[PDB]
Amino acid sequence: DAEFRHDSGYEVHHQKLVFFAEDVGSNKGAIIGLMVGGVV
Amino acid sequence: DAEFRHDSGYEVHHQKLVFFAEDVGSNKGAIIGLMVGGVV
Amino acid sequence: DAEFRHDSGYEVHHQKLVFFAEDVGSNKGAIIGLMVGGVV
Amino acid sequence: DAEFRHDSGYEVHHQKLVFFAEDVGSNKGAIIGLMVGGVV
Amino acid sequence: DAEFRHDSGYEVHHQKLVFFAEDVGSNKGAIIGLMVGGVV
Amino acid sequence: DAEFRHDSGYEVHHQKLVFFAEDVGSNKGAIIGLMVGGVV
Amino acid sequence: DAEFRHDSGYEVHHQKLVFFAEDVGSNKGAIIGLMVGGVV
Amino acid sequence: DAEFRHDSGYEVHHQKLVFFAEDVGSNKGAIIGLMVGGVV
Amino acid sequence: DAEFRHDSGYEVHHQKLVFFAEDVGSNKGAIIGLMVGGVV
Amino acid sequence: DAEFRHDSGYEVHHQKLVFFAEDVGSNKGAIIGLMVGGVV
Repeated sequence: DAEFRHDSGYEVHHQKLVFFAEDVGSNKGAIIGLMVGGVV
Repeated sequence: DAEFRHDSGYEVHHQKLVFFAEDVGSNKGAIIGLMVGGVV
Repeated sequence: DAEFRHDSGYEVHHQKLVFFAEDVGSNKGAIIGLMVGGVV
Repeated sequence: DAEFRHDSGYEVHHQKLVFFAEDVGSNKGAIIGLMVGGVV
Repeated sequence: DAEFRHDSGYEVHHQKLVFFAEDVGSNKGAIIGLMVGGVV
Repeated sequence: DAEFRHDSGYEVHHQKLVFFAEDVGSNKGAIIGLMVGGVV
Repeated sequence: DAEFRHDSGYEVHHQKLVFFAEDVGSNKGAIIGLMVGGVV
Repeated sequence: DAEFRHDSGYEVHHQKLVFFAEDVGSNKGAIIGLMVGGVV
Repeated sequence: DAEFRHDSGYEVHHQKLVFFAEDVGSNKGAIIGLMVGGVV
Repeated sequence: DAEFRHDSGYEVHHQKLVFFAEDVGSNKGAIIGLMVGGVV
């Protein structure tokens, strides 16, 4: 007469989570404040 | 007469989550504040 | 006379979620504040 | 005389969700504040 | 005399949801504030 | 018998030019790619 | 018999130019790629 | 009989140029790639 | 009979140029790649 | 009969140039790659 209970508040089996973040907030391109040329 | 209960508030089986973020807030292109040329 | 109960408030089986975000808020193209040329 | 109950408030089987966001709020094209040329 | 009950408030089987957003709020084309040329 | 010539190809006297660009291509308001809620 | 010539190809006197660019290509407001909530 | 010539190809007198660029390409507001909450 | 010539290819007198660039390409606001919370 | 010539290819008198760049490419605000919380 075994109860054979399984009682888990959270059960996770076989779960894969991948989180990928690439290039958040990054300057691969040039940023120039000012360019001044040829000023007389 | 086994009860054979399974009682889990959350059960997850075989779940894959992929979160990908690419290039959030990023400057691959050029940003220029000002360009001034040829000023006499 | 086994009860054979399954009692899970949330059951998930075989669920795949993919979230992809690409290029949120990103400057691949050029942004220029001002361009001034040829001013006499 | 088994009850054989299945009692899950939410049951999900075999669900795939894909969320894709591309180019939200992004400047692939040029933005120029002003261009002034040839001013005498 | 098994009851054989299935009692799930929400049951989902085999559901695929795809949400795609492309180019929300994005400037692939040029935006220019002003262009002034040839002013004497 | 002074000639008293003034010969200037371009003459500018007392000229003020103001160019103002405000908020070109800018997101003061929120942009959201997708909002998904309450999905079972 | 003085010639008293003035001969300048470009003459500028008293010229003020102000160029102002504000908030070109800028995110003061929030941009969100996706928001997902409450997904079972 | 003095010639008294003035011969300058470009003459500039009393010229003030102000160029101001503010907040080009800048994120004062929040940018989020994805927000996921409450996923079971 | 003095010639009294002035012959300067470029003459500049009394010229003030101010170039100001503020906050080009800058993140005063938060940028987050992903936020995931409450995932079971 | 003095010639009294002044012959300067570029003449600059009394010129002040101020160039100011502030906060080009700078993170005063927080940037986070990912935040994950509460994952079971």
